[PDB]
Amino acid sequence: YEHVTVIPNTVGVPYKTLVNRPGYSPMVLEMELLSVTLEPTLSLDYITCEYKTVIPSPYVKCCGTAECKDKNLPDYSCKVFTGVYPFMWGGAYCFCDAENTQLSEAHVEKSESCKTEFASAYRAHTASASAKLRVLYQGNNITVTAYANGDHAVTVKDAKFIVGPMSSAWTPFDNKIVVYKGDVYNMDYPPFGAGRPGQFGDIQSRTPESKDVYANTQLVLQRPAAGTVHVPYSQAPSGFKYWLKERGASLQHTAPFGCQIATNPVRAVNCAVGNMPISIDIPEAAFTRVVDAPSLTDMSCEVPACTHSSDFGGVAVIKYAASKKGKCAVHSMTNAVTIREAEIEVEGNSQLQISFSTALASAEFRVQVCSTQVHCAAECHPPKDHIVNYPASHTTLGVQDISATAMSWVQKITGGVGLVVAVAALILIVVLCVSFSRH
Amino acid sequence: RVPKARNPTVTYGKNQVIMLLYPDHPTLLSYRNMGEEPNYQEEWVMHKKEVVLTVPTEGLEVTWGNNEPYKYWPQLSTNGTAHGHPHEIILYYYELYPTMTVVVV
Ligand SMILES: *[C@H]1O[C@H](CO[C@H]2O[C@@H](C)[C@@H](O)[C@@H](O)[C@@H]2O)[C@@H](O[C@@H]2O[C@H](CO)[C@@H](O[C@H]3O[C@H](CO)[C@@H](O)[C@H](O)[C@@H]3O)[C@H](O)[C@H]2NC(C)=O)[C@H](O)[C@H]1NC(C)=O
Ligand SMILES: CC(C)CCC[C@@H](C)[C@H]1CC[C@H]2[C@@H]3CC=C4C[C@@H](O)CC[C@]4(C)[C@H]3CC[C@]12C
Repeated sequence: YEHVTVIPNTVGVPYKTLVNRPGYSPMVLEMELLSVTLEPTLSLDYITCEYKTVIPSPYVKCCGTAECKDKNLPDYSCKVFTGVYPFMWGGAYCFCDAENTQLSEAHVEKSESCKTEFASAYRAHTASASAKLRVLYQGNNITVTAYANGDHAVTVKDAKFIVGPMSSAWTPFDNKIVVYKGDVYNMDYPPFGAGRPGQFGDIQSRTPESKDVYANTQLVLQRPAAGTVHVPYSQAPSGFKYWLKERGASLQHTAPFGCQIATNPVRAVNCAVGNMPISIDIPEAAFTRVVDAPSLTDMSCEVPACTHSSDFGGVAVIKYAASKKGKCAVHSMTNAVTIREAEIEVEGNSQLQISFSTALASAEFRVQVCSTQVHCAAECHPPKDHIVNYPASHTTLGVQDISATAMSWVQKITGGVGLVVAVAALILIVVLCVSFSRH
Repeated sequence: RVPKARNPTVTYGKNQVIMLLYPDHPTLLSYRNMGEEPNYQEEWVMHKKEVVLTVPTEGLEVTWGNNEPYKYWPQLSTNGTAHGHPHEIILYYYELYPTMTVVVV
């Protein structure tokens, strides 16, 4: 038997579905999503980390002129200053003050710390959505794991479970993301080789181990203080350090739909978006013929109390006369009222007790047991508390149709006005008829 | 090793959560809606403070310092009541669904 249903992607919420196979006893299955994971495919663009500035000892040449050659280092500069007359602790650097020049050079290299402290810039594509599903089958708890793409079906206890495709392609991750550790951010990082000083990406490499390094630190060599050999320079501070201090909130705290964010690998967890189609192949062994199933008569329902607390605050008791001892399946005939129990046991002449949850101020519903439906209704009271730490077990009350009972005031007023119109209409019609006939 | 802020004193009102924070040192307080529009907000607290948060239908998630997050949802509570007199009924529905109530009436 092929059974196809659709449930909301909300995690931690059970759903009840009815299996209808004519000639057999109705069966009720319970399904709950325990975890939903959206794992995006990533492609690394580049690594951003801290840089170090390397300054070799300056070459001081007096009574002559110093010179240098261009280098192919990631960010290199060389300059010669004239009129320099440096001193050492023991006196003047050299004999003559004539034609004195100082040769200064500097370059940028990636820090050794980039091995462990870095941010990775990734491009994101699509996600291989998958989920962990709990199913209550013939009273047994079966847990299955599968991809939410309508494929890679898994069979457990001879039941074949197919999940997806997802009703939504929503993801908290945009096309460009940056990962530092456990924190993922949505950021429009610059193109490789197009980094700017004082900003994220000022120093870049394709991989942590790569010798191919791009840098733009705007390093400028400056003239040394007179009497000294120090090499002054103007350089922008690392954009990595600035970014770390100005990161702001990560997606773990800012993402919509209550998404949980985790790394290694990067993934979105338990996003409350859309719904998930589920298809189950049910073995014939799970179906009992109506001739073999028990049958119930003389059924009636009463409600000791009802509170719409959003946590099964309603209770109902159903009296029954059973033809024989056995089990039956219980299902609500309305979407306004959810019944906690999937199945009950019946024996002889007795009563069963079930709990229910509804948004209704006035509960009016039918309960289906083994093909012997009973109408049940009662007034429900509001909760005393305002706030809870759990989601409602029931669904919404959103129709004008579900206004409470003792609404006859609406019918009486509407009927009263409608009657006035009907009478006035008759009076005019009669006069028009008389006027028409007269000439 | 990092510290964990003291559990706040919490009381409840209609669609409202009120917390009293008792930090020893500056901590970060932040929260988001669990619906489509998270409306993320955050602040630093350097002293005892009373914080009042509004809870949306979709539910509110609140995280303080290094503590595990708290989640809150509203219940359909009223000061009015269903059944009874017509004016008690209008108040009941107004308090739960004020937008619709004004439109239907
Ligand atoms: C399996 O079927 C049901 C449901 O499966 C549940 O198993 C428990 C252990 C959890 O893993 C839960 O996530 C899962 O949905 C089993 O009935 C469950 O027994 C629970 C025992 O802990 C119980 O949950 C709560 O109920 C008690 C009493 O009211 C309450 O004090 C606690 O809140 C408690 O956690 C509940 O009866 C029911 N699960 C829920 C959450 O409704 C059943 O035991 C298993 N049947 C078998 C053996 O196949
Ligand atoms: C004396 C007479 C006028 C009492 C009438 C009470 C009516 C006007 C009130 C009481 C309960 C109210 C309803 C409560 C629930 C909903 C669902 C919501 O999604 C839309 C508004 C709607 C449909 C409300 C409409 C107005 C309502 C029906």
